[PDB]
Amino acid sequence: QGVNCTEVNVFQTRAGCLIGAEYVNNSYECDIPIGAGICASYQSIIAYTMSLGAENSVAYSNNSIAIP
Amino acid sequence: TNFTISVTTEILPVSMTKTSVDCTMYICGDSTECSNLLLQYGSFCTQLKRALTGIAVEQDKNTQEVFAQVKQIYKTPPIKYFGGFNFSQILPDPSKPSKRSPIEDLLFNKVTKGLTVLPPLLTDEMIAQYTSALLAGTITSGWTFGAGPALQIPFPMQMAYRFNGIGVTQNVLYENQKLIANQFNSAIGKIQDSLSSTPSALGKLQDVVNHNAQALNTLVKQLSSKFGAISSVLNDIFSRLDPPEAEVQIDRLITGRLQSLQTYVTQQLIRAAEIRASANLAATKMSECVLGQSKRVDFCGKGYHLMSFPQSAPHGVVFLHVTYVPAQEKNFTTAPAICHDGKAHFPREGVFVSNGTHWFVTQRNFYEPQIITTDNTFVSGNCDVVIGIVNNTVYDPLQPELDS
Amino acid sequence: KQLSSKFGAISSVLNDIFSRLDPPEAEVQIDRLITGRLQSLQTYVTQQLIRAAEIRASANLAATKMSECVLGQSKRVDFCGKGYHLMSFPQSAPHGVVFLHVTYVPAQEKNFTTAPAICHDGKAHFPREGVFVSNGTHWFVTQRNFYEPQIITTDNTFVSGNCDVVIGIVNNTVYDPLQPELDS
Amino acid sequence: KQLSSKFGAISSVLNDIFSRLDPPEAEVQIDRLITGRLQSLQTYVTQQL
Ligand SMILES: *[C@@H]1O[C@H](CO)[C@@H](O[C@@H]2O[C@H](CO)[C@@H](O)[C@H](O)[C@H]2NC(C)=O)[C@H](O)[C@H]1NC(C)=O
Ligand SMILES: *[C@@H]1O[C@H](CO)[C@@H](O[C@@H]2O[C@H](CO)[C@@H](O)[C@H](O)[C@H]2NC(C)=O)[C@H](O)[C@H]1NC(C)=O
Ligand SMILES: *[C@@H]1O[C@H](CO)[C@@H](O[C@@H]2O[C@H](CO)[C@@H](O)[C@H](O)[C@H]2NC(C)=O)[C@H](O)[C@H]1NC(C)=O
Ligand SMILES: *[C@@H]1O[C@H](CO)[C@@H](O[C@@H]2O[C@H](CO)[C@@H](O)[C@H](O)[C@H]2NC(C)=O)[C@H](O)[C@H]1NC(C)=O
Ligand SMILES: *[C@@H]1O[C@H](CO)[C@@H](O[C@@H]2O[C@H](CO)[C@@H](O)[C@H](O)[C@H]2NC(C)=O)[C@H](O)[C@H]1NC(C)=O
Ligand SMILES: *[C@@H]1O[C@H](CO)[C@@H](O[C@@H]2O[C@H](CO)[C@@H](O)[C@H](O)[C@H]2NC(C)=O)[C@H](O)[C@H]1NC(C)=O
Ligand SMILES: *[C@@H]1O[C@H](CO)[C@@H](O)[C@H](O)[C@H]1NC(C)=O
Ligand SMILES: *[C@@H]1O[C@H](CO)[C@@H](O)[C@H](O)[C@H]1NC(C)=O
Ligand SMILES: *[C@@H]1O[C@H](CO)[C@@H](O)[C@H](O)[C@H]1NC(C)=O
Ligand SMILES: *[C@@H]1O[C@H](CO)[C@@H](O)[C@H](O)[C@H]1NC(C)=O
Repeated sequence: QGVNCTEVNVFQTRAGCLIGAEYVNNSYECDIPIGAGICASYQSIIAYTMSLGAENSVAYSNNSIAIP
Repeated sequence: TNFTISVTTEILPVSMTKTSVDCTMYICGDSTECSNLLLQYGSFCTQLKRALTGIAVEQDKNTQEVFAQVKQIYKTPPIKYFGGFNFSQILPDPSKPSKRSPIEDLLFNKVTKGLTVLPPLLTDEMIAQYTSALLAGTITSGWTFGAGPALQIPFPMQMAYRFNGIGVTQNVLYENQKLIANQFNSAIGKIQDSLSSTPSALGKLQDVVNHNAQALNTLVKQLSSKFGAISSVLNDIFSRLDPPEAEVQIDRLITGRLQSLQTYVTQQLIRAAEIRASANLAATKMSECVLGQSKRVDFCGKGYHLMSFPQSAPHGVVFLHVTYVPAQEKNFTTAPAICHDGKAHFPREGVFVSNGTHWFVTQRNFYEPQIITTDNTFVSGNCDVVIGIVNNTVYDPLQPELDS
Repeated sequence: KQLSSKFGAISSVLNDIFSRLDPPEAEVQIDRLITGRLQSLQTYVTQQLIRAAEIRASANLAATKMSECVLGQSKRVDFCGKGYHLMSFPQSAPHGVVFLHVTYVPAQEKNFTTAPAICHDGKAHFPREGVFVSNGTHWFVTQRNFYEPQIITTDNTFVSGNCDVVIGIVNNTVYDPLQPELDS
Repeated sequence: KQLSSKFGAISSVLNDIFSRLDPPEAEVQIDRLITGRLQSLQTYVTQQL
């Protein structure tokens, strides 16, 4: 953390550089925090961005109510 | 007889910048023999590392409890029309690179060596996205998404339900909907101008930042302090003083530095406990004032709370507590009961109101006189037991149906 | 483990130090050892004070929670559980407590056409406590939590003014329950 | 009690030490007693905060 691994599969983030992790464009949920929105999890090691949650944006209607 | 738009701002810090400094380089620097000497002194450095990791994880927990309260991410609709209200000041600006609201950008602009710092796990962009999602949830879906799945609700229905929560009917809302929207927009513009013209509005975050800066500067000065020794530099002592000698000098130096850093750690964890209590209060404010309508007195701001519009802030959170404050009162005649046909009549949901000639019924918060009938009143007891009862007739709507 | 450290002394054992070293400096070594143990104890008791304060704050919060939504029902939303809380049956725990909160969650939502009120006979019939819904050709009044359709009548709807100032109103008949008794 | 304590020094009053002891090791005794008074007072202010 705090430096770049070039002056020591390595991915460099704002917090620091992680050695041994492969960056994946898909975003999952991590259990171990790292920093700066970067998350890593076992299965070698996948590195991604922490998922904010499920995406659900219903269109606003001024004449329709979703009464259960 | 008239309604006045009211809104008050509140400031609540959430978390500070976590720090983690290795004890060996902090006290003894690069001296290997000093590290060997402190190896057998104790496990104090392990205690400091455990304490700082605990502070970091509890700050992260406080931040995710304050902000990440929803399992669903909501996006604003492309049509920015909800019956005439204005949402440009609260919605994020796509043109801005920070993807924040103009008020959020304004408050971000207002808020301004041997040590290492750690960036937060969640930056301001994700906090802004969380705030935008929860604003979209409380605008488009109301409080339905707070207690389950998101359910669509009209915005005028939302103001009607919020007004009925405090005891205001929807007829006055329908009569002056445009007036309500104009008053809300004027109040929003006025408080935006006030926040732009107040450099000390966000003084709590500035005070926290200044306290942290003063603490780190004081600890740096204490590191530079000699603590009653020959010099404050260990390397000069090693290159000048006898290697068998100066052991007591370096021991007193490292124990003075240890006392200074333990005072710093104690005051830092006590400040962390203070900010944990503040974050708990902010979490309660999010859970009660933000997600739903709270009937608690003097909890969601001054006056009768209607809705709150929280937004992302650096090292804290802001409160757009839009409330209701009545005004333009007038003197009216009061009677506890009406004596009609030898029986006492009481209002079911209002209070008897008169101008001196005719008796009517109105709510306790607004002046809406209505004809006293049988459906909106209930009859019990007699007239002689009660005190202050006056005489008036009660209109019966059933009679003209069979009068003809 | 703090008792098994030298604290700058030659050894962690005090009887050997007293027997070997001269008491003029053995007393200084003993004083250094006991004052180092004194700072160890003061750090431990300050940590104990912090932990006790945190435990007391958590206990006060739990006491407020059980006063609100255990003895009775709390009208606050999401105070002690996600969703609409109904009842709770807390259980005991060693040096702690667990709150078993039971909540209410709606399900099976359905779209319904709605209107702010009903414009009938030149007047607006606002609902007293419900909301008007439509299934495509007929209008019904329901609550804000459950789908309970009902015919719009005069008892459950109140009229305050006409039906021209309002926006988005629709036209529908209002059935007066008093009429059929004298209709015959 | 803390300010009346000797804290392992010779006397609790600096005047007697200054007027009796030689300038060597008198500053050592003074430093020891005042730093005992310090650690007592930082502990004290921690309980009051
Ligand atoms: C309550 O007070 C406000 C403030 O004076 C009134 O709003 C004014 O309304 C008049 C005409 O209705 C306008 O010409 C003014 O420009 C309005 N002023 C503002 C600041 O909005 C409002 O009408 C009053 N309410 C009632 C029921 O009379
Ligand atoms: C909502 O309020 C904003 C802020 O006043 C309005 O934006 C203004 O629009 C006018 C033209 O209609 C411009 O002359 C101003 O320069 C705009 N101000 C700012 C700060 O951008 C906006 O029109 C209002 N309505 C909607 C639907 O957004
Ligand atoms: C008290 O208020 C009532 C309700 O408005 C007044 O009654 C009406 O007053 C207007 C003009 O003031 C008349 O045109 C109506 O015919 C009145 N209606 C009835 C049923 O009487 C009443 O005049 C007011 N009294 C005073 C002293 O101001
Ligand atoms: C309100 O009306 C009642 C009757 O409708 C009044 O009661 C009468 O009071 C007078 C003198 O006080 C008696 O002589 C009558 O016998 C009473 N009538 C009945 C039916 O009991 C009552 O006084 C009126 N209230 C006021 C304040 O004048
Ligand atoms: C809306 O609900 C009403 C009330 O149930 C429906 O009216 C009845 O519909 C059933 C079958 O759907 C018929 O058997 C009845 O004869 C209808 N009642 C009357 C008085 O004719 C109505 O059909 C529903 N509309 C839609 C589009 O679902
Ligand atoms: C509900 O009924 C009213 C009453 O007929 C309708 O109002 C009429 O609207 C037409 C269209 O402009 C006018 O020519 C009439 O003069 C209006 N009548 C009155 C008494 O004002 C209204 O349009 C109807 N609304 C709907 C949605 O059907
Ligand atoms: C990454 O390495 C480059 C050198 O190629 C350096 O310029 C840059 O500052 C490093 N990144 C960080 C965050 O230090
Ligand atoms: C009612 O009348 C009294 C007597 O003059 C006056 O002091 C008071 O301000 C009036 N209140 C209102 C609301 O007009
Ligand atoms: C209501 O209709 C809208 C638009 O078709 C749709 O997005 C939404 O899922 C519907 N809701 C229900 C409960 O059917
Ligand atoms: C709902 O909103 C749309 C566009 O914002 C508008 O055209 C429509 O008239 C609104 N519905 C009512 C009942 O006013």
